[PDB]
Amino acid sequence: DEDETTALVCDNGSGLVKAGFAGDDAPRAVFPSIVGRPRHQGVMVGMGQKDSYVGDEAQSKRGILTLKYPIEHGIITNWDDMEKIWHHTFYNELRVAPEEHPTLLTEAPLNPKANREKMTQIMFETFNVPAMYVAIQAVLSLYASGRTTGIVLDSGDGVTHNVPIYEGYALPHAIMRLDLAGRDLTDYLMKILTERGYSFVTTAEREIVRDIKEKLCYVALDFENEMATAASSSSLEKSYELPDGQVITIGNERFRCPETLFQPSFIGMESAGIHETTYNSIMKCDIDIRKDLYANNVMSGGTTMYPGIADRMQKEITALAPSTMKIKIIAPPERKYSVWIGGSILASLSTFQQMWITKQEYDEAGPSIVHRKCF
Amino acid sequence: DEDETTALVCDNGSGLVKAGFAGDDAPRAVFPSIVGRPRHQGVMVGMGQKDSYVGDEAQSKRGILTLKYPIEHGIITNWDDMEKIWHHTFYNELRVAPEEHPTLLTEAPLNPKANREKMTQIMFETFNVPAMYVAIQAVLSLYASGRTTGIVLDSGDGVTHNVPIYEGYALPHAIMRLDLAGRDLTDYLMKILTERGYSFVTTAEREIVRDIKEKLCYVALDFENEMATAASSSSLEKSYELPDGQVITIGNERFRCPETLFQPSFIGMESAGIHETTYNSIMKCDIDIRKDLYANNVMSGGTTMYPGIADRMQKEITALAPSTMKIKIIAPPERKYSVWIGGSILASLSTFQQMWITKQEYDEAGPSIVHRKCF
Amino acid sequence: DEDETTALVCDNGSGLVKAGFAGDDAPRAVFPSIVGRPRHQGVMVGMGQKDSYVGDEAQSKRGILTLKYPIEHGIITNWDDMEKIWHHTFYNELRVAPEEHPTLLTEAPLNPKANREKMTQIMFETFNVPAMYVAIQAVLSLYASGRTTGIVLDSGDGVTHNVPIYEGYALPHAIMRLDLAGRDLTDYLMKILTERGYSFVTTAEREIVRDIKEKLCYVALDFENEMATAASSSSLEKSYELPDGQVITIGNERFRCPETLFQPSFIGMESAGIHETTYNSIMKCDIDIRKDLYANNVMSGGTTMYPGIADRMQKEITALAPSTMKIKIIAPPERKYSVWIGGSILASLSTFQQMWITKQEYDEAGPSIVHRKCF
Amino acid sequence: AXXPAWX
Ligand SMILES: Nc1ncnc2c1ncn2[C@@H]1O[C@H](COP(=O)(O)OP(=O)(O)O)[C@@H](O)[C@H]1O
Ligand SMILES: Nc1ncnc2c1ncn2[C@@H]1O[C@H](COP(=O)(O)OP(=O)(O)O)[C@@H](O)[C@H]1O
Ligand SMILES: Nc1ncnc2c1ncn2[C@@H]1O[C@H](COP(=O)(O)OP(=O)(O)O)[C@@H](O)[C@H]1O
Ligand SMILES: [Mg+2]
Ligand SMILES: [Mg+2]
Ligand SMILES: [Mg+2]
Repeated sequence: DEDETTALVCDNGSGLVKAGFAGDDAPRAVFPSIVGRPRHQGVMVGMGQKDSYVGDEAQSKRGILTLKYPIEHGIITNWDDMEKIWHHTFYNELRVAPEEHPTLLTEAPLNPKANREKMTQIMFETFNVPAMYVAIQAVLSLYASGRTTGIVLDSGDGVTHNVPIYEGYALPHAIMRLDLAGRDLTDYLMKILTERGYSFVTTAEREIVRDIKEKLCYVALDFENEMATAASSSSLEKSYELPDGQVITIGNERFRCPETLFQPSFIGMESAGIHETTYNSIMKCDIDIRKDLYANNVMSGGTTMYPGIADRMQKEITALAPSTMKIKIIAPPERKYSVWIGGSILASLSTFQQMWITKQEYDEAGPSIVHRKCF
Repeated sequence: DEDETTALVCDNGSGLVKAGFAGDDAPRAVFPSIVGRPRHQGVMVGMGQKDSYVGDEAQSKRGILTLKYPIEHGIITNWDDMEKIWHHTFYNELRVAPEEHPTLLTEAPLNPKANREKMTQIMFETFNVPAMYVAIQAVLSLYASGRTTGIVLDSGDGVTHNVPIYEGYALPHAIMRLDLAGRDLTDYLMKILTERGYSFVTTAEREIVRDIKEKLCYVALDFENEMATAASSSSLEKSYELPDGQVITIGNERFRCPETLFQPSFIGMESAGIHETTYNSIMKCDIDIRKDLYANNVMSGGTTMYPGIADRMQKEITALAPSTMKIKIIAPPERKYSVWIGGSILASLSTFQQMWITKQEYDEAGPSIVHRKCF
Repeated sequence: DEDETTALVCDNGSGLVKAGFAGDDAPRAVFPSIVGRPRHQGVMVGMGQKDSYVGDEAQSKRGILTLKYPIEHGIITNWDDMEKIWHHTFYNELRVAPEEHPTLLTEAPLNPKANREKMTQIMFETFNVPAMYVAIQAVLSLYASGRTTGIVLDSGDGVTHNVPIYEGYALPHAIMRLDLAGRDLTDYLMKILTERGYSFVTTAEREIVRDIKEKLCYVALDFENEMATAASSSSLEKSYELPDGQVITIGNERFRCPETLFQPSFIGMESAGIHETTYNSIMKCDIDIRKDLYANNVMSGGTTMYPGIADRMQKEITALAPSTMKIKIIAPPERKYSVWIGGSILASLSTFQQMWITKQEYDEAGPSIVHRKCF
Repeated sequence: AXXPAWX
């Protein structure tokens, strides 16, 4: 097993569990944050066929399951299913006892504090961790950059952040939160695939559409001329073989899916877009911070592996920011993992080991200790 | 280090520390007399991030600090912060031990005597200087001129002086003090910049406005025709690029800022102006002194590097003084430093080395020794 | 209609239009200063459905509109939308022709002068008013008090003032301006409601949060013991039924919202607070003014109908002011309207009818006439 | 008295 007391870094954003140990390059366990459950009856007698499938096994059996994400927009909705996800995380995937390891959880800013509080209650009461710490996810995404100055966009499966930090000091009044992320892009892609002719409605078919979004989507630097480019010829069409047979061929849907991220009116969501929430987070900072946020604009979570989103990102922030400013969009190709990687850095720091919310301090101050020790 | 017992000449007027050694051309250390302090929380763990930034480092980090001047109108208000300023002065900037060097401090006339007395108590009790001497700042500004006859205007960041001296003898009944100086001009410029459209309210933005005042202001020899000159055309407008982006364009504010110095009604301060306090200091002197004060009207501190203030100064004192008098405004371009330079002259004089308030005379007579040895 | 030439008193602070006639108790028209605009497509053919909704109609349709305030921190940002607001003000709500009536506009001190100048240009060029006059809003708030001596705090939706006046003479060097007001409190309440669990992000949901702030907030005389009082029991919790269904229950957010007004660090704004800007405005006045400002401390605009803000206000100014001073916070329950009411007094004065900026004097001196006739 | 800074 693990012969030491190495800290656990568990990172469930809203749609993908990535967990592992501190002082480590990559997360050891990366699996979908789903719990599946059979929706019709078992007939082969003597089969096993447990009435819950968590993680990657659920996508192995998703044709006979109703898949259900226990965490939506960064908020944990099903608590017993999230306990299934954590139980599978420690005991099956990462294959370790939580009693021996301090654990580092992550969440978004501007979240309900009962998420953080009940997450601490489940970590100490159910899994009996010795220490525990919730961490703001974009902050850790700046720990992976090796920077102490920068504004961080990450955009996981349920939430996007823009946390600005200058010289180690965060600017929590200048913080942002938009609930437009990759599951919303998956749903919008599923809608416009219904526009082309392909009907995906099941949760398993939603997982197929999510795969189409990951394999086969880019961001379109200039959306109008890319739109007319797809309207002119079929040079942007691309085929995807569905599981078990039929192939599909998608055109302008390839780049209309993450244009919703730059233009949230497509999914009917009144917002300013990703590029304007970055600029508005920078303009909420003080005057002497802003060029150090322009040159350090870290873009480091999931849903940013769309090809060209750093080009669209710089190309649009440059249009908002004044001239003679140096707009550098940092898009480090190890992102989708850098919230975990910065979790690994922070949990492996030696200054940090008196910042763990420990037991006998949880037992002393109840579950509200998180609002005086964590942030 | 320093292989001798050279005297320290430390000169904090109210807004800029300029310190160094005696027998020296220029002050070795010139830095802002500010102490900064973080106003929101530290988030990057393992950073250092001390909870006090003194001097130039505070302007390096002023976007996340609340800057605070420990000395206001020549009066030290925060004593622990002034001890931070002195501690940084000797041990970080000038990088020397105060135990080895007699120190020469400066202050204004007509100051509270607890400023001078507590400054002596902090120099002997805290820094353990062997000798110490407070000095009237405009007197030293006449030591830099190489003159022993003249009336001295200096106008630092918090106070302006007009000390008249004839044949080595000061006229302390004819002395003056106005509390209108460059920080008041910075605040008034910040107000009329709010009149044009640019809102500066933070202490860091106050430091930006102070920079606009230094780079981009002159004094307007004839204020009414300069005022109508700016009202006629845009030939007096000038642009200033703010830190991190946006450029501004100032017009009549370029010369309405130091017209407050010649006309204190703009900042709502009942006074006679700079040009009339000089003439009133001369008329308080005796009849046989005045033409030697007219021809030796030294104008030698900070806030006098406005272009044309010697032209406005001579042009207005000539209108007050009788005809067939020779009005010579001495404006030696080494001013903003000549209070320090005359401190260097006075501390390097050989007649002066029995005028130091020494320890074992401080210990004998308490801290009130300054009111029998200094002046 | 109106059979006379009664002057119009239009008062848009930044968030609420209150307009009417001079010589009148209450404003005739009070409606939100919003202009709404449909953000998705019209489908019922033959509907009307104009592509702009101004005023109260916009809050009748805010579920399908993006509401937008044309005036932010007392500065008019959208000029065509403010012309929609004025056009709706005269022709729909107040239902009168501007050609027949002199109009009295209000703004804050320390505003951009292009706001005042373009407001005069829009009043004469577009609406063809015979006369026009901009007025400092807290001054008019002292006209409603029946006093000619006092310091005035008002705190509308975008700006707070502290204009001190003694014996009819204002002290414009002792004037103040803080850009912390009720829309900032609405945004901060919306943030800490996201902390409890309720997500409000749309402009219509911002209007719901503003309603929660108006119905269900007080100021907490002692913030620490009120904070621990809410932490002890649920006797401070109070429920609010949202539009269309779900009820919410707010606790310490009920008094943490206007504590930002007394402590601007909550919204990350470096300032001294309301209680210290009053005391600093009094200390900038002369020595023989101050007890007549202490006994006449008028507190008379919007965002002052928090219960107990006069108790917190007196309780904190008494701690700043010296003892044996009589601190009287005047909080006349007709405030939120007293800027309009004092506008009605001033426009109905007989001495005032040669102080109107009239046309043929606008046409003679351009739009800069406001900076010689108004103030 | 006075001032700020002065008494
Ligand atoms: N290569 C890719 N291109 C585009 N989107 C991706 C890619 N890989 C993952 N995603 C999207 O990113 C989201 C997961 O991002 P991540 O931050 O790892 O999730 P979590 O928020 O659970 O940590 C999923 O919605 C997925 O659809
Ligand atoms: N070139 C310049 N033009 C106008 N004002 C200046 C210039 N340089 C410095 N000042 C002003 O002079 C003041 C500092 O003068 P100085 O006498 O050095 O201050 P101190 O009183 O700290 O000695 C500051 O307020 C600064 O704004
Ligand atoms: N009863 C109340 N309690 C607290 N705040 C209020 C109340 N009524 C109005 N407000 C706030 O006052 C602001 C409007 O005040 P007012 O002076 O009318 O604004 P304006 O600047 O538009 O004149 C709005 O932000 C509103 O939220
Ligand atoms: Mg993530
Ligand atoms: Mg000086
Ligand atoms: Mg108002």
